Amino acid sequence: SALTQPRSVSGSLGQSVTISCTGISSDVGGDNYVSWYQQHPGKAPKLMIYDVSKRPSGVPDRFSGSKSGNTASLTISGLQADDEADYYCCSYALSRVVFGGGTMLTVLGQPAPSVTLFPPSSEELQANKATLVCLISDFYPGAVTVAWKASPVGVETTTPSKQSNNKYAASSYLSLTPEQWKSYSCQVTHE
Amino acid sequence: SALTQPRSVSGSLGQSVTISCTGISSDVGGDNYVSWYQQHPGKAPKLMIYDVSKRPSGVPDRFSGSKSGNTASLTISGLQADDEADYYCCSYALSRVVFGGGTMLTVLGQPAPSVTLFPPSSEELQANKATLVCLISDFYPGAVTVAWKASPVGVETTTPSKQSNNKYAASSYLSLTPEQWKSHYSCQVTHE
Amino acid sequence: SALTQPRSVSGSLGQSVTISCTGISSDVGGDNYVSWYQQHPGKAPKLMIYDVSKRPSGVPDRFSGSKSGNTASLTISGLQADDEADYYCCSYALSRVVFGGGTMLTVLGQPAPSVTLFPPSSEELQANKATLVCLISDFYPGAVTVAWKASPVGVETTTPSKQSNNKYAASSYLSLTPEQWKSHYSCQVTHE
Amino acid sequence: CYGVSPTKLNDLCFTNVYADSFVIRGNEVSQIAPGQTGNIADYNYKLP
Amino acid sequence: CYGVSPTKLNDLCFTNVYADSFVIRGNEVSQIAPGQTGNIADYNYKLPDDFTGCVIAWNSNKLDSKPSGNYNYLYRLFRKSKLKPFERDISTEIYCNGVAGPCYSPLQSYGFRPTYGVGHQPYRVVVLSFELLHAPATVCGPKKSTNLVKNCVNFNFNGLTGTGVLTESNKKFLPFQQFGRDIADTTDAVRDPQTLEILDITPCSFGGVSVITPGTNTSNQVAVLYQGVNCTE
Amino acid sequence: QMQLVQSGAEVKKPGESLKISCKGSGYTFSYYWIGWVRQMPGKGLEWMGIIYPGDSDTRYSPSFQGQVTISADKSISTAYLHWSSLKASDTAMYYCARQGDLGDWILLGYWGQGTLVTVSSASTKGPSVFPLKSTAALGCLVKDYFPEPVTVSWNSGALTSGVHTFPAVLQSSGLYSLSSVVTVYICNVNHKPSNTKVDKKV
Amino acid sequence: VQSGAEVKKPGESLKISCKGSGYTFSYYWIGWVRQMPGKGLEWMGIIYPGDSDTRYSPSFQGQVTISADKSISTAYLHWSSLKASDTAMYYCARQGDLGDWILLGYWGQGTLVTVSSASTKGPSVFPLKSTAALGCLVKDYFPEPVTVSWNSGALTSGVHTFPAVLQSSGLYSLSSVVTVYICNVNHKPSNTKVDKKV
Amino acid sequence: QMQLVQSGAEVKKPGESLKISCKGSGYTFSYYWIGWVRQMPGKGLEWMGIIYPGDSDTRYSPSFQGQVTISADKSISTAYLHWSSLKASDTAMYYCARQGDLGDWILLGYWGQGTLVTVSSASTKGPSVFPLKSTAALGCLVKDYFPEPVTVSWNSGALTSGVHTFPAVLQSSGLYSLSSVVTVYICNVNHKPSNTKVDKKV
Repeated sequence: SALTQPRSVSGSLGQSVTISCTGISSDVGGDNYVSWYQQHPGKAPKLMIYDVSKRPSGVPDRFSGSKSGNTASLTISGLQADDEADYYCCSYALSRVVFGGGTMLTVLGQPAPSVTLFPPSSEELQANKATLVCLISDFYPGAVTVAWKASPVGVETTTPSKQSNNKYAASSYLSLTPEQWKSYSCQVTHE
Repeated sequence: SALTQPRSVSGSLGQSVTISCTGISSDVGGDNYVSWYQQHPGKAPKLMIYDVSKRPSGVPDRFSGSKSGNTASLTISGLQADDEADYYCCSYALSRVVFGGGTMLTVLGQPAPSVTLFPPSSEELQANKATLVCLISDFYPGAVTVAWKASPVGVETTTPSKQSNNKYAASSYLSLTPEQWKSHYSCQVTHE
Repeated sequence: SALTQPRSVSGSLGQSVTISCTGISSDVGGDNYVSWYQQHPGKAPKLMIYDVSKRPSGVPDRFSGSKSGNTASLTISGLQADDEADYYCCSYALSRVVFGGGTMLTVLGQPAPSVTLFPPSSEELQANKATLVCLISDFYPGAVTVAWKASPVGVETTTPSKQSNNKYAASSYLSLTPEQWKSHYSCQVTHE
Repeated sequence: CYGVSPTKLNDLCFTNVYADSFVIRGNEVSQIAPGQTGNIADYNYKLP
Repeated sequence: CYGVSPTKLNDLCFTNVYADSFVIRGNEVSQIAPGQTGNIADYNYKLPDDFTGCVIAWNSNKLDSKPSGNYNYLYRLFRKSKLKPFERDISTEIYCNGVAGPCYSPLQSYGFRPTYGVGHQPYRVVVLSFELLHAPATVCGPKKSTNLVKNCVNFNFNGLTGTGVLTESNKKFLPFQQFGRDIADTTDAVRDPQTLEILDITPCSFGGVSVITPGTNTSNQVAVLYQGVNCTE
Repeated sequence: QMQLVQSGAEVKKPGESLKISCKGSGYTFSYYWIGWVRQMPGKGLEWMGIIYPGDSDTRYSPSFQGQVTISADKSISTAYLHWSSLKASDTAMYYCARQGDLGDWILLGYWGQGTLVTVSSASTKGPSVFPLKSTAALGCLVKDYFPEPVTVSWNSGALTSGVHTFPAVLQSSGLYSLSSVVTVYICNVNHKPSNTKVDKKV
Repeated sequence: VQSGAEVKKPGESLKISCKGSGYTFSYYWIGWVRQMPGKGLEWMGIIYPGDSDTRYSPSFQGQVTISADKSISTAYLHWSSLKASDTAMYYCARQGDLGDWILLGYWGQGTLVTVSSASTKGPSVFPLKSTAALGCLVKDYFPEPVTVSWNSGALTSGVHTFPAVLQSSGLYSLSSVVTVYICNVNHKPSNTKVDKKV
Repeated sequence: QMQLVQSGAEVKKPGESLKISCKGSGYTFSYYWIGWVRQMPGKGLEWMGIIYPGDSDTRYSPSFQGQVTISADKSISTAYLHWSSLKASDTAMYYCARQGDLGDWILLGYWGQGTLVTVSSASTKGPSVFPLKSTAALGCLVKDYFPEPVTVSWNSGALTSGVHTFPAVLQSSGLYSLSSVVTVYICNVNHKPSNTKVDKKV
């Protein structure tokens, strides 16, 4: 058997969430072989919920679970900022550990991104490089468009970012040549 | 069962001493489950006498034991100054370790206590305190009396000392106010 | 039983040598319990040939073995200058390994030694000593005559030498008195 | 195996086989057997 | 357990139980049984053919073994003749002249070391010799005693179970005699452990049952004949 | 308190068969199980197997029967993994787990810090650092580097307050680029898996 | 060498240790024996380097557990829900090739665990006609294990330290002499060091 | 890769019962047999016995049943030898070997560094160094030293090119002597049995 979980979930702060995960087996000895793990993006996983009839030490009391047939549910009341992490269900009835598909809890809440400019150094100009960097951060939504205006303008950027201070960031590198730079303004687009 | 040992013994330099040990049990397999341990005051214990039918390694030949029924004895000869230590007999016939009530080995021999007086410092007088300390040391007998004269005068004292120089030491700390101290002291020491 | 091996063998550069060793036993389960080991003079032994039906990892393909009754043969092709080392046969059929008498593999090839003289220092002369050292090197044979001229002249020397750079060297220490050293010398060297 | 052989077992039939499962102490393995007595064989699980 | 059950042991009595204690080598645990042969059996400790009891033995490598060599355990290897069952030999004679060197010392030592695996590890053996017979029982199990009733109930005298009636006997049982036996090899009288009175053991009333009945095609009424038993019984 | 630590992150080529280990301390590492997990980030996690350091007992997942073996050393209380014929499908994150006194033997009690392993044949190209109205803040740029894990520091770690590091941006040509700024200075970049240290001053 | 004894309250699960040498921690029994101030030795239990067939004393079946470390040959002890009467000098002993398995051939150093709840009040130093000898006084300190040195231990001969005297208010006071100078006082429970010059 | 190392060379007198050790790492030491090989100067090899680190199933050679015992510390994966009643017939080289993944349990896969145990009675006589028209090279002479393992260096080993050392020559009086020259300077001689370093300048 294989565990099933949605690819992505979302929930506003203060409300409860019930993550579903099917595929639970049963053997001689019980059927409560269900545990949950919390793995933050870019961090080590932590044991938060195991043996839902009981609770571990140090885990807040806002986490709970219940069993209903072959389907379990993880009830987390009062979603906070530190609750934005991945949750995985585990089944260990057949002396083997099986992980689910993973559910990324994208929390939502109340949020003008900062616009800055940084010109390249002379070491890049001497090497026929005119990489212009337009740094944009301090934006709550996970969507941001960065470009340049000559005509709509190589250029690469990353929309998502790691969570370290409950905020998102972005950056772009207008990898052009000084011959084309001498012959521009950063374009900012946000919801 | 509990092993019974004398609380304190009185030996002598060059003489011998026999420490008693009763209450030793026995099981099927033997009756020589008797071992003694040497523990110096404030130091680490060392195995001294075990299997009295044999002789341990490194232990001087002036230590031996004997067995008589359920009562054992530790024969120690050539008592010296460094021989002052605690001794305990052990019984392990029933795979259980038991110890005695504690033994203190004291030796006699040829023994004037040092009497010194120190006035309180200025830091004590500034803090509205006046502590009169009378130090007593360099006395072999265990007889000492501390007293001051004001008419006779909180005050605490400790007669026993720590085994560091094989000599006894006692001190008393008389705590009085500086106003009453400046209005008048001497230390009176009684020794054999 | 005891393994038999020739003490010294003679070879040449680019030729082949077949080391012989008898006295190998056998038990139930197989008879190929034969292995060879190589140990350079002054170095740790290294496993070169074991289970002659196969070859170890990292060992060059020029090493191979074979079995014929109770006699084993170690075939080495292309004897180079760095192949001068000892070889031993091992039999582990009776769960007890045994080693032969040792086979010192020597090679021959095309070879005027360098003769130098060094007088002793003043620290030896002041201590009523005089050590005349004659250094001989750059000679291919493992034997050389060391002497001095006064008429030709305790004194000790070593005929063999370790293979540090695929060559041989020699040294001697003529211990005499400073008076006899200042009374006259010349080192007498004779090569085969 | 009581009444059946351990090796000659894949060539027989059964009506309904029930696989029990329980963990006991090491010194209690001599008590899980027909006709045996003890604390377990009289209070927890007994074989006819 | 020879003659007794390992589990059905707390409900019986014994005359005098002796626990033989000795430690032997691991691989040498083969002759501890009635009627065995070998060096250990015929030299150090032999069991009779009529042995009754449990030969308890377990591994003691962590207690009776030392890495420096635990030579405090010895064993007799040479002897003039075979050893009789339940016999001890502590003599240190050399089995010639006064000392050994040519005759050798029959008291060798075991190489008890934790390095040696199974086979050479020391094993403690406790031979619980049991003797259950007509002798007066001095040691029994933790079972409690019940009230004594006389004149058809089940009885249990020192583990001897049965069914019968009890009656005041006029026999002359001796102080060392506890059980009685008739011609039919059955227990006819037994001495109570608590009181020194003697009570006879007689089976309850019984008898043949002969049914007197006519043909089935005639009637269904039958008659019962208790042969050998009076109507008043 | 009980402690657990893995080995450092490394990048190897297919066929090197690295030996990433796991160091345990603070308790008797003989009576507690220990294991590892690894899987592509786009597929979640996958259990590899566990080993009991007390005696001979090993259990592996059906998906890791002959792909990887697990071993442990009870003496120094250090586990040791071993791979064979590493392929391109082995670029996954390796996390360790132990039994723990919280659940059963199969339940994972604690976790390590992680060990990133990436399979690549780019010969471990060395990184390059290039510096950048505001003056005020400064920053540096690292480009022309194939491996993803790159550590950037300012004055060898002398400045910690006001220092921020942005995630790397993968260009269309197949190279990454990240930006590191500091609130106000030599920006030191030392690639630990390749022992390549490049210094640059704004 | 053993670790120090920090002042702990009943219920904090403290830990003691001891370092031994001169043997192989493979098949030699090893245990711990405590000694309360004013009484004799009390054997608790022993542990085996292999299978930990621990045999605890009947008075120590559920009071103390053995958690000795085998990888470093350093013994350790674990406690849970301690009491005030647990203050004792724990001695680490091993089997040794001298006697049987239960016989103790060698012993450790011993550390006296101190249990108190007086908030670990900081000490105080005060100075003091013979000149010829000098001394210093230490007062207003509750913990007993307080040591006094002279010039950070530069002078060893002619230096003596007298035992502390228990005051009526629960505190102590210590006196020291030196043959003749800065006297240094170190307080381990509070990690406070006070210097004074006569 | 798997590595193996032994203890330093020792020189004792008959009757001291010296002890040697051997430490290995990089593999499961408790699953490979380990033993020692005796090598007398000028004769073939001799095998004493082996030991399994898991359980010390020591199997000694019939010629070494009451001359030396073999032990191993499973807690640290370190072997320990103990020679009882040392005599003059114990001045042989001791090489250790392991099982390895090459042959069977008795086949010696790898070897150690070796430890020299030389029986002597000169009470570890201290060494002495003496220095030496043709200028061109300089050299130093070490005389009046009984122990054999004595090395000569130049400027604490800072100069390696043109440095050569000749084997020691044993005199009839019972003392060795070796010559060390350097192509052109302070010559440093270290004595291992006495831990004394003598400095000399030509």
